[PDB]
Amino acid sequence: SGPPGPPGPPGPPGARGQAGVMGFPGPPGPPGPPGRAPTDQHIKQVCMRVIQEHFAEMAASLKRPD
Amino acid sequence: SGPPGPPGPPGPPGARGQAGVMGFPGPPGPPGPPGKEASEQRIRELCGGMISEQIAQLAAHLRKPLAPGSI
Amino acid sequence: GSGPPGPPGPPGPPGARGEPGNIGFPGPPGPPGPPGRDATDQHIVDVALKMLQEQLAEVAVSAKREALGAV
Repeated sequence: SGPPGPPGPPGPPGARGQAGVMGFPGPPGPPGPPGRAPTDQHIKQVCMRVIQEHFAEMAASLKRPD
Repeated sequence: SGPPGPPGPPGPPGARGQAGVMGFPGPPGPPGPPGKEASEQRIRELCGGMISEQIAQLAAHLRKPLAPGSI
Repeated sequence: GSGPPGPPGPPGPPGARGEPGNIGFPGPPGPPGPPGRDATDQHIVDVALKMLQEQLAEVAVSAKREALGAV
């Protein structure tokens, strides 16, 4: 005989969930800056160098009308 | 005596799992494109005159002067 | 008649398992690539030499045609 006892305590917390998935990797970086193109002044300077390194050749052809 | 009391209620849900870590960095980008070459036309524009002038100057040096130039 | 109330009941069952962890954030982009290669001087050199060859050849043509009166 007698009334049931008091209710038991709440149960223990459930198990912890699994770790989350790693994020996707990032995209590739942008392509680099373009290489440099010749300026007008740079073009002129190369032509000047070529001419100056070819005076002997120029002179050979300037005698040729003889 | 009376019987044991009823069971307690269920325990709370377990904690959420550890957060996923951040993704890897992406790779470096590729090299930029090559510099654009000057056109042959623009080279002829910039250098035609100096070639002509130096040719005429050398012809005078050699005492073989050319047909007269343009004014 | 009545005996005493029973003892306290047992603990309730364990709570539900927790959820999986939150999704990781995306990784950063990679760095920009290295600079592209600069245009080299060769294309300019090549055209300059062609112009020189052309203009020098024209000196001989002019001299010859001057003598002929066919310029």
